[PDB]
Amino acid sequence: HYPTDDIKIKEVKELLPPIAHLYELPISKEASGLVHRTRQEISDLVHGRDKRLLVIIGPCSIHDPKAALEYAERLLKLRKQYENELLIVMRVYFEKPRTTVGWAGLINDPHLDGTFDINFGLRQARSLLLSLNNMGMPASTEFLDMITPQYYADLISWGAIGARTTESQVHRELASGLSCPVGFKNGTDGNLKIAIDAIGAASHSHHFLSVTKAGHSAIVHTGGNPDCHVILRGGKEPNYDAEHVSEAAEQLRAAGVTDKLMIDCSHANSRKDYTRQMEVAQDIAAQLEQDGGNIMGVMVESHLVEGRQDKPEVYGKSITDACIGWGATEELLALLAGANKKRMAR
Amino acid sequence: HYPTDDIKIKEVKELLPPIAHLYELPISKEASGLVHRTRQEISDLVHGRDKRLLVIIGPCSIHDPKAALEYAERLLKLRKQYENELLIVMRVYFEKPRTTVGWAGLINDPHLDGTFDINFGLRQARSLLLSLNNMGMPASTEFLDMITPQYYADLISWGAIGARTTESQVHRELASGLSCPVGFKNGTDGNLKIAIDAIGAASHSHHFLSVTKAGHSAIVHTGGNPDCHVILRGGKEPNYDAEHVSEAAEQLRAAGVTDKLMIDCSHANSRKDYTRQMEVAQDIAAQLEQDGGNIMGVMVESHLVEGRQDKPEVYGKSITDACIGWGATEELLALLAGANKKRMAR
Amino acid sequence: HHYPTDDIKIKEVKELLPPIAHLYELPISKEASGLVHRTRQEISDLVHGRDKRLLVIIGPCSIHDPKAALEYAERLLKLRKQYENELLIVMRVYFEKPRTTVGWAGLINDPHLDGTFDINFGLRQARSLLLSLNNMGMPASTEFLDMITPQYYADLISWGAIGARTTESQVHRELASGLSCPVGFKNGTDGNLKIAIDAIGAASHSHHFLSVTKAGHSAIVHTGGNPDCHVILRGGKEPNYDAEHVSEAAEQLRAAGVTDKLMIDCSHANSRKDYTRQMEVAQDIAAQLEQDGGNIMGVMVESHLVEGRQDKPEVYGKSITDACIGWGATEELLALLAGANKKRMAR
Amino acid sequence: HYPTDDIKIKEVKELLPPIAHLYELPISKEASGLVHRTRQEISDLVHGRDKRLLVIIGPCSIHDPKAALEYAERLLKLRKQYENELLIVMRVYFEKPRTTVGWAGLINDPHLDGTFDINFGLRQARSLLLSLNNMGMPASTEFLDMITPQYYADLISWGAIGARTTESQVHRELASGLSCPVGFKNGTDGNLKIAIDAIGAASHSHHFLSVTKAGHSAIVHTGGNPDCHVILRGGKEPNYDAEHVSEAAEQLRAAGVTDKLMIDCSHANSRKDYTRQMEVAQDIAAQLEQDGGNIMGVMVESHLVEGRQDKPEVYGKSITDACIGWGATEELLALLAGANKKRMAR
Ligand SMILES: N[C@@H](Cc1ccccc1)C(=O)O
Ligand SMILES: N[C@@H](Cc1ccccc1)C(=O)O
Ligand SMILES: N[C@@H](Cc1ccccc1)C(=O)O
Ligand SMILES: N[C@@H](Cc1ccccc1)C(=O)O
Ligand SMILES: [Cl-]
Ligand SMILES: [Cl-]
Ligand SMILES: [Cl-]
Ligand SMILES: [Mn+2]
Ligand SMILES: [Mn+2]
Ligand SMILES: [Mn+2]
Ligand SMILES: [Mn+2]
Repeated sequence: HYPTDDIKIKEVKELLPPIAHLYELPISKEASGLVHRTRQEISDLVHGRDKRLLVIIGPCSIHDPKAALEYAERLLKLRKQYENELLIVMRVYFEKPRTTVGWAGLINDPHLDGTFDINFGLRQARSLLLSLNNMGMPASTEFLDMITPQYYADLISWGAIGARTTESQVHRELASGLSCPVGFKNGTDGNLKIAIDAIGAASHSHHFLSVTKAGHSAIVHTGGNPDCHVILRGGKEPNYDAEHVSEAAEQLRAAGVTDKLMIDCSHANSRKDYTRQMEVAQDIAAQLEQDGGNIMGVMVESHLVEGRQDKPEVYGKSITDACIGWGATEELLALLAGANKKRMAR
Repeated sequence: HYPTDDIKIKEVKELLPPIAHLYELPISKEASGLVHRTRQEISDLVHGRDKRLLVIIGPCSIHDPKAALEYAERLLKLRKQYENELLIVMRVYFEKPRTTVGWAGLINDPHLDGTFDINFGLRQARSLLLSLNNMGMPASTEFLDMITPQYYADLISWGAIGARTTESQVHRELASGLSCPVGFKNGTDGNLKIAIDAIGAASHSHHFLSVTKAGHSAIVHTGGNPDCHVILRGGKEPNYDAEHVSEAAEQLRAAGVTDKLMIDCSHANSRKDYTRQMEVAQDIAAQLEQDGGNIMGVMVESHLVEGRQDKPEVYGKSITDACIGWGATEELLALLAGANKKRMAR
Repeated sequence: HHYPTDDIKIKEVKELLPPIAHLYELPISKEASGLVHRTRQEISDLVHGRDKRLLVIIGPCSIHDPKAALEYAERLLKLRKQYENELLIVMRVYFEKPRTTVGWAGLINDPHLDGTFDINFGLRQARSLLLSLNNMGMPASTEFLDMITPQYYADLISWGAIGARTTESQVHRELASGLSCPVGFKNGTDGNLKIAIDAIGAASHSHHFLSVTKAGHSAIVHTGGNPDCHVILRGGKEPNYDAEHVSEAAEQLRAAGVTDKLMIDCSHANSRKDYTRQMEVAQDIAAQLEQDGGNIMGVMVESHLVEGRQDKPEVYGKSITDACIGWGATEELLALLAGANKKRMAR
Repeated sequence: HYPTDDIKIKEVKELLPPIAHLYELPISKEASGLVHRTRQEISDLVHGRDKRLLVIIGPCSIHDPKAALEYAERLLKLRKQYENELLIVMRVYFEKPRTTVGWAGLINDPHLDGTFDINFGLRQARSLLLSLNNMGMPASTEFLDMITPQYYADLISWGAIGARTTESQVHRELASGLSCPVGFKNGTDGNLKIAIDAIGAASHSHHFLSVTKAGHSAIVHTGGNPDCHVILRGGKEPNYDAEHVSEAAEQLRAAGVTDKLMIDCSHANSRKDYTRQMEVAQDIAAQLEQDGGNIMGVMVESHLVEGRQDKPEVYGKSITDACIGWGATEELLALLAGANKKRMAR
């Protein structure tokens, strides 16, 4: 009898089911209110019912809950100060996808040492998200697979599907059943069609495989997600300017989906240079002042301390993509608030 | 207390676990032998140790197990006839990914009527795959998600990751733990870099989330898959010709991965016209006759009857992509066997 | 230096297929469902004195061969019909007999009779037999020895037992309080009736106990109570089947405020462990029914195709646990009881 | 279709699996050492290698973890003081079995209000047991079913099977795979044969049904438990005296099993008068001074405050069987330590 099963598998270990984490860390009344309200506020921006600017802002990746919470406390002050112009939500992404081998993020490898203590990672991720919502700071994340959402999607006010997965049938099927609004990034080399197609597909009912809250293999039947939109993040060339926004809007209208979109100030739009995020933001600010009718949001990579480092040595500094520091964040947010204040006069 | 969980979910239904199907349909001694041997024979092609041509050939999708088994019976005679020149493996794909709403395939919706009887669909797919191996025909399939392989990957001799998922981090993590060799298709518009990158990534150990054979949420730690290769399937223009093969081989060598590749005669290489598959095969044959050192395999969409139909009215005729019929299949295989006989004799 | 403290004396823990895997392959039919539902109600009617037919739980000590069980049931079915106005005949379908010294663990635990313990196959085979019996028109009965097996096949059971060794057990009484079927509690090994009277009372109330869901996951079960429990007299140090003993049991049952209708086992300790004495017990019960017998609602008999017992399964239709009466004796015993109860019912 | 399934069931609710509790409350290195060594120490008493007296002492039932921990802190001082004569282990029983309807114990109904919050119950039981072991106090309990051991038996140094279940085949099968030594109580009316038979059965390998640590329906194959003994707890008349011990010992030797036994001072030996436990203990002390070679242990129902109460009003006072209070406990342990010192000196 020749072996055919699990030939290239080192180990398959049981995980605690979602319901174990939900039992220890139930969503509170106040967190559930914030999540509910923020999802609705964001849908209003997606569909042009309100003209505040969504701002998804925070670290490239979370590697230290302490720093994240300090960041959120500073950010909360500005979320409140600018609440008539901006809808500020913290970027709480646990991993950056990789081609070359490297750190698998705070959920998969919380101890930053290759031990892959995923039960601890998921618990810590849920704990941080609950703490954020409890302090008044809504959270956003990218969903990389079809199982992690069951552990903490209830605490997420906006979700992303990344460039590497926007075209994936199963990730679009996932998006169609996510409780939050969902942004789809354009493709790595700039392809907008995959994102426009994703919004259309995610609006419909689908089935996909995942687990129950009790941790058992399941088929999920979704209702469709009416609150999806594109995220422009460059690729071919940066696509943040008025010309590119106009062309994307045209193509969105041709497909019969929302022509309100988000612009990422970082990644391929900054050309991996954190010092250009302000320049992109300045360009968007000028669009918002002149007209900017198709913009509903921006994304910004921001941390306590600017730049990046290979090892987690400096407190509050990214170990993935380089981020603007806190002082520059204050400036960038003041810029956008002032420009959108003007746009809202119309 | 505001609701925040499963807001856009119609139903979450626990499935029978893999162990239930494996009890009803254990892999036989004969089927285990065939799978084990075929996986090794393919590894030998991927790594240039044998110069037979792998031929992945069969329906675009399986919608009728009766027709599939009939097809396999005919194909088996040619698998045997050409065993010194070609390694013939049946294409056994249960679904074609969609953008616009349509049939979800024989696993998800086996009754072709929107009932989504997935417990029946998984049973039936396993049964067909066991029957195929038991008759002496190895099987191949595309893995669209991270859970289905637990139900039947033990019966699969060669696996594919399609154009829409080659770039996906989690689908590369999956491939790194698949027991079979894996082909990665180039991107929808022709992007080969994603597939080259994929082979590299898939050769390493990774972690991803799935279920145990008992159906429980799990973390999977893989060993890496040394037997991955790219599949040329066209883009904006076809990419089957010697010039494209030569450049792909140089890029594969530049990345330090295998420079032996597979060419799809169908999909974008046929410009979506089943009558052009033979012309692609004729070009491949000329390449093999002249040199063709970088070719290890071909893919062909073939069925009992040529063409396609919207409803399953005609027996043995595709309801997804149009396929060549049985007579043409005999001719195309004869063509490839003859050309490769000459390549092998050098 | 973590010292080991978990599973120190465990050779292996293996996953079982969940109940729902067996239910998927072998769903209860519409016919079987009807028979189970009506037979349970018919038995309730006997327990509560609303009908004077005699329940007869009859068949092998233990099932070790499905073929012989189905042949047995075909023969018995003819008599179930013939005597339907006097007797309510249900086949005894017990897969195991409990042991103190090591021996065969029964057809569910060790279906292949060779210590391989292929329990997935054993449970499937048990469910298949029970479904086949109900489909042919023969209702089935069984003894429940643990709190998990009922999820696999209790839906096919018309009458359940809790044995002498478990009647006093808190958890087995909790189980009984949630079983869909009527339940008989055997008196204790040495004759103790009090534990069975107490069990009927306890089992009538709502309880909670641990088990598994149909999907096979650890679970707490909250029951509604079982109003259809009764005692089973099966002897002790002395047999307890005679009129004096039945009259005493009924006084104690009424004193406790629970049903004073009971079942009498013709086998085991009432037969003094001798299969050739079952008829004597049945003849004493016949005489009670003719004279009065108002407190008897049923009897239990160990019966097979072929009389006696054997130490290896060589003779087709012959017990490998307790010796049983053969088929010809089974015809005689049932004829005897039907005649006697016809007279009781006419009064 | 007539209904036949779960006719008389109000609800079936899935529990958190053992792995969830094990994650929150892993056994510590120190606790694992205490458990491991205490089990071996008790095995030594069972097999007559050591002549210390095992003392299983504590509340009839635990209804308040705070009182239990306070009790343990006081008892630990005496465990240490008398460690050369007595092996003191705390009685940590969560439930007393009932015939008439009443409180189902701290695991099944921790809130003492009929809410049956068993997930909270199991967590709290495990938490108390871990705390006890961590402070240096080993714990003992009675196992009433075949599932609860999966949640906390790793923390138990000695286990009991009670009078109502000693004869049960499945409870004997359970005992045959318990990691701790096990005492079997004589039957309600005094029957010793069921406990002698239980020791023999439990020494052998058995199979029984339960759940895996992940909570899945399982078959358990045991190795046999060589460390079982009887517990004399009275019958129609008490059975603690020299004459009864002598007779039980003769029957044990006749059966070929250990003739070292435990005597319960409470229950049907005190005839449910807590003030008689000291009288039983005095008789046992006299046996130990004179010969007492078959006695390996005693059991005593003891709490902070003597007596019992129907509602949990007074702190540290039983709501199940009446117990001796702390002062009487000090006296009883001093008495037994002195008497066994003389026994061991022979
Ligand atoms: N629980 C997710 C939806 C989901 C269900 C099941 C699997 C995966 C995702 C949400 O509320 O957004
Ligand atoms: N069982 C798969 C590998 C796998 C394990 C677990 C989850 C998914 C896939 C194979 O043998 O190829
Ligand atoms: N399913 C059983 C009741 C039961 C439920 C859960 C566990 C055990 C028993 C019946 O119908 O009789
Ligand atoms: N885990 C138990 C043994 C056991 C295993 C499985 C089920 C029940 C009990 C122990 O270590 O004592
Ligand atoms: Cl669920
Ligand atoms: Cl009880
Ligand atoms: Cl259930
Ligand atoms: Mn980034
Ligand atoms: Mn196709
Ligand atoms: Mn018997
Ligand atoms: Mn007590």
